This record gives sequence, C-alpha cells and structure tokens, in this order.
Amino acid sequence: GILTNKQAVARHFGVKQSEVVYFSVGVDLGGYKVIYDKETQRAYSLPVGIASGTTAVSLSTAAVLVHSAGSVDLGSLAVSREEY
Amino acid sequence: STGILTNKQAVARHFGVKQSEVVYFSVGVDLGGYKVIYDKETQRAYSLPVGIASGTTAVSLSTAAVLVHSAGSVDLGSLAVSREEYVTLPGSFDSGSTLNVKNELLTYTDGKYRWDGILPKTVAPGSTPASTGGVGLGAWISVGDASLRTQLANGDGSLIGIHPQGTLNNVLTVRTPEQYNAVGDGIADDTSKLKEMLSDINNVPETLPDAAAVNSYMEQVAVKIDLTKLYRFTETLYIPPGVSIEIPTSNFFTRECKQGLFYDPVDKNTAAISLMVYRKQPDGSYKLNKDVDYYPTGLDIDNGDAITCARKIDINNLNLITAPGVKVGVKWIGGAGCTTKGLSIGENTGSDITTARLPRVGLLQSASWGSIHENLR
Amino acid sequence: VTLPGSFDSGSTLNVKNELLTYTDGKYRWDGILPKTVAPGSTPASTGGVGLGAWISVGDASLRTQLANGDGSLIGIHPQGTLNNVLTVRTPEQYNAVGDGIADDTSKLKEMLSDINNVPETLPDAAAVNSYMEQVAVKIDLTKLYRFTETLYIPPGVSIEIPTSNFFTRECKQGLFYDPVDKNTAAISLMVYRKQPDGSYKLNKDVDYYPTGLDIDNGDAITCARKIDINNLNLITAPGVKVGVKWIGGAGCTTKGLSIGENTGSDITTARLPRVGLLQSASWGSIHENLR
Repeated sequence: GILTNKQAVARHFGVKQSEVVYFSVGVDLGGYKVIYDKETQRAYSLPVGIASGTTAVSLSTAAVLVHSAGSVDLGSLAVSREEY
Repeated sequence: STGILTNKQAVARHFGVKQSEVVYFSVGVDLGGYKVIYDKETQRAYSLPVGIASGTTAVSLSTAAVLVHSAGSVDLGSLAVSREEYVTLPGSFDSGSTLNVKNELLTYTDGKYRWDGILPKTVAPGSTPASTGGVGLGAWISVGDASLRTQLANGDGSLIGIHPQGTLNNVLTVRTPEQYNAVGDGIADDTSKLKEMLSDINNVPETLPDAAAVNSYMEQVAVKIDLTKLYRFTETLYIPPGVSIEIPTSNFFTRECKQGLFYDPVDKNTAAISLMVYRKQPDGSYKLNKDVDYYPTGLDIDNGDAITCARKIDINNLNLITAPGVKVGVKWIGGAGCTTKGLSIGENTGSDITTARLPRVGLLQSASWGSIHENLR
Repeated sequence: VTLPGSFDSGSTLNVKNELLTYTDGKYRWDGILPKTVAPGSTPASTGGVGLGAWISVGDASLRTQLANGDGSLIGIHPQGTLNNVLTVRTPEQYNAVGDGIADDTSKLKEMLSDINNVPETLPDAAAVNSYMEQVAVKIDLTKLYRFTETLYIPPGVSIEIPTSNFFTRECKQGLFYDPVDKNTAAISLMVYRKQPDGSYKLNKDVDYYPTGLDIDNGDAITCARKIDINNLNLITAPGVKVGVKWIGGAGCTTKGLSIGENTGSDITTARLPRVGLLQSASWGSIHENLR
C-alpha cells in the first residue's frame, strides 16, 4: 500500500523507493530526496542538505514544510525545479 | 514478486507504455519486444530502441546506462536525451552533485543543464556551468523551457534563425537609445543614456598622453545610430569618431519637434553638440576642448597645439532643438571629410522669437576641409 | 505520450496526444487518424509541418524551429512577425570571419550569388538582359573582409557601411583585396563580350573597358544597372592594378565610396591600388563625394 505508492512517486521523480518519505509529525527527514503528503496526495522534492536528526514539525496545504532546522516552501522549490 | 509487478506498473504509467512492455535488466534476459528496461540497482528506467530481435539477450548495463546485448550495443542515456526523457537530480550547481547518465539534469538558477562530456561528472558545491566546463558541445547543454526563456532573454539573437540563412544577431547592427532605456519624451533627462550609447561605440578619454593616443580613436569600428523619439539632454554631447546618426525625416520649420535631440542646460553659455578637438597642455598632454567659444585654426593643426578627433562622422536628418538663450547649436570643429544631410537646427515654436526653442548661433565651423553639408536647415 | 521508436523506425499514431520523436524534436499529428509512418520517414516527407499535418511540440522542437526558421514565430509591433521586416543581408549570415586575415572570398561570393546569380556565359542578348530585371537587395558591411579574387557585382545590389573612410590609417570596415595575381581589379561591374560563336562571356580582363560603339553594335552588352553604393571602403594589397572597374554602369550611383588606406609614409607598402577607379559606358552615373 505505502510501498507501492513509494514506488509510484519514486519513478515519477527518478529516485529510489527508499528515498521517498511520508510526512508525519516528528518524522526524521535526513537523507530523503522526496516527501509525500498523504492528505493532499502530493509529492515534493526536498531541499538538499537536511541532516539526519532533523524532524518534521508541520506541512501546510500550501506545501510549506516546517522542521527542526527551519522551513522551506516546497512549492517554490518545485517551481525552481520545474516540477509542476 | 508482487513488488516487481507493481513496479512495472509504476514505470509503465510513467512512460505511457503497457505493463507487459517493461523488462527488468538481468544478465541473460530476453530483450525482444520490450519498450522500456528497468535497472533494479540504480532504480532508473530507460526506453529501449525499437527493433531488438526476439531471442536477443542482455549482457551488461553500466551505470551510464550503456546496454550491451547479444546482438550489439546501445547508449540508453543518449536515446533518452533524444526522447526528452530526463531525470532532474536533487540539488543544484550550488549544492553540488555527481552525474552518471546523459539524461540527468542539474538545476541552475537560470534553468536546467545536461552534461555532454565525460561521465561521471562531479560538480563541487558553489559551482556554475561556467566554472565547471562552460556551455556548448562536449560540456553543459541548456535543456528545457525555463532555460530557453533565460537564454532568449539574455542572448544576442543567435537562437533565432533568419533567411536566407544565418541568425538574427548577424543582421542587427543599428543602435537606439531605447536599448539604454531612454525615456524619449523630451521631458526626462536622457543625458546619461545618450552618453552611454556613444561611449559603447567609441569611448575616448577626455585626457590623453600624446598625439598618437588621440589619433588612435579615429581608427575604430563605426556604428549607425537611429533616433526615433525625442531626447532631452542637459550637458554638451561630444560625438566621437566613427558615428552615423539617422532619423526618418528632417524637420522643416516645425512648431513641435517630436524626434531628435533637445538641449536644455542650466548653463546656457554653451553648445548643444560638439565634435572632438584636443588641445595641447603645458605638460605636453592633450585635453578635450570643452570651451564653447574655442575653435581650432589651420595653424593649430600644424603647431600640434590642436589635434582633431573628428572623423568618419555622418549625419542624416538629425533634428536639434535648444532651450531659448542657448549660445551655440552645433560646433562642427575639426570635422574634415565629415558629412551631413538634412541636419535641422531649431524649432518654429511660435511668433515670439525670444521664447522659441532655437539657439542664438546655429552652427560654428572650423578646420573642416572636405566636409559637405547637404540641405542644412 | 511519447511513443516508442521514432521517424527512423516508423510507427502508427492513433491519438491526438501521441508524439513521435524525430532528430530535431517531437511532433504530434494534426491530420486524419490513424496515421501510419513508414520506417525512414521525416516530418517533411510525410505531410510537412503545419495545421492539419505535423505540429511541433515540446521544448526541443521549439529550439530547432526557432533555430532554422525565418523569424515567423516572433511577433513584432505594430503588427506582423519578424520575417516581415528583415530585409538586409550581411557577410555574417554566411559566417564570414570579418577580421581581414581569413580569406572570406567564397562567403562574399555566395552572398552576392544569393541575390542575383549571373552565369559567366550566356547564349544571347536577351539572356544577359534578363539579369537586370531581378529583385534588388541591400547589403550591410560592418566588419573587414579580406578577399583574393575579383568580386563581380551583379545588378540589383545596394551596399552600405555606417561611415566612409577618410585618410584612414587602419581600415576596419570594408573590403580588403589581397590576391596572388596583382594585375587584376578588386571590384568590377559586369560587362559581357560577344564571342566568335555569338554567345557572350563575362569580362574578366583587367584592362578591358567597353566603348559606346561596343554597346551599340552588340560587341559588348552591359549587365550593370540598379547598383547603388553608400560608403563602401575598399583597400587593397600594395601593387594591385585597379581598385574599382565601373564599366557599363549607366545610371549606377555611388556616395562616399572610399578607396585606399593611408597605411604609412612609404607609398610603396601602402594598402592602396595603382589605379583607383576606371570608368566607361556609364552615362548618367553619379559619384557623390568619392574619396
């Protein structure tokens, strides 16, 4: 279920299945390349350089991700990456 | 197991092919009939060339996606490039990355790029395409819409083909003040823009070491200028050598000048436009004449006291209006062999001459042997 | 959906959103479906590109369309497209180097040829006279082009440079004639001479000039008209016999034609010709401010 979705998202972005993480409060974001929002059913490339130990605080409907080390508008990152 | 089947589906839906058309790479697998191949180790998929005979089996698949099979070889990365089937790597030139396949793109602040050189390619953090090989064959190649927009915006027209052959940059040779964002309403002060436009053509220093120095400036590429709007300026413009000025038509007793130059200085005891003549200094150097009343004599030209820097200047329909009270319109000094057609000075503002936009003295000329003024108004 | 294969392999399109990859980008079929594409096909050989046929799709296709077009994809003000206003020609369109070092001869010749390609041999009077009834085109020379064989200007040509040389020490824009055989002319208009068999051959003899009589009795036929020169700068290697042969140019006009370079004090090494200009059979010809 979650594993097949990870496969689908991974193939869309060209990453490994293990490089996709689902958002949840407290989830560790270190090392993942793509994050998936199970509520909106949208995926986003993660900014590079998120250290192991950095956990997710919140993810808005506008794709603003707040975590331990700060925050990132995944929407803006996706635009820069032409991922629409 | 069932994971393989679901993965084939994900891949199939991505490329728009059938689930049965996806094959996993493995030494010895039959490649015949399949449309897409999947590398389970790198977890990357590639469209396969059409025409693989049935019974043809896989031999090896490199991390650069070069596939060797029983009937030959094929670079799947190159094929992917031709089919615009790309993978945008995480990160960017700023973060750094390592590319292994020809169909991998790295994001830069102005668009994406693929690497056309030797693979693998390592990009250190803080890099730019420029600092890591440059753009062009065998190096970085611009890819995608965002990259095309920025290239078009920051180029010279080389991306635009024209007839019978060649590109747009090959035929764009005229300059305009609009390239420098001049307002052209005869109200805003466009002086700095006009001066930059001229400097970009022939930038001659106001002070020069010797005669050889001043003379070198008459040996530069000449450029044509097109003035289609009205430009207000407030300091004397000095036309450098190698300049052609053009305007569609010449004014003739016009009440309201709409195209050309409008000189509106604080100090009216000056000239609107002047050619360049350098005067000898005590120390032996030369300074550009900036004195309104100065004009060089034949003697000066022989004494070395004056050196002209007015040559290869052509004027076509230049209209020059001036604020009332301005002393001189045009100082045609040292312009030997320089020519003029339809030069039109002054505006027929209205009945009262004291408020008309024309100068006290229209044109003052010296040291201009061989110059021709055709239909001067 | 980008179909497997390509135009090389051939394919069959069934839906409007299917793309077929070619060497310069992708295309969708805008005509009747299904559409069969035989192996070894090209968009141009299977319907052409345009409404109702192959339609270019995607960024790769856009790049090649723009790169090989005429500017018709670029809108301009107040209306129309870029190709509607691009009328001038330049040696740069033909990749001339323009440094006055490289031999740009074939490029210049190709530029002239693309305007009016006049054969050096013609059957009769009517044939040569036809080349004077062709569309005229303006040429802009903004760099310095070295060439090594006499250039023959065909009728219907306008040549301009931003300014005219004047006792110029180092020519930067114009033509520099630098041949092996210096007993030649740098530039010449076209005059055809009658042959024993009645046919006509282009004059390529440096000393030849047609007489009024020649033109009258058909011994010579001019192919020099509708030619206008504004500011052409022509310098040449020291020792070149003639700079410009203005022969048979009736009604042809010139303004600011500037011949020769003020290279240095030694006239023996100055880049100027022995004879600047030689003119005959050019009634009604006007040279304004010739240098």
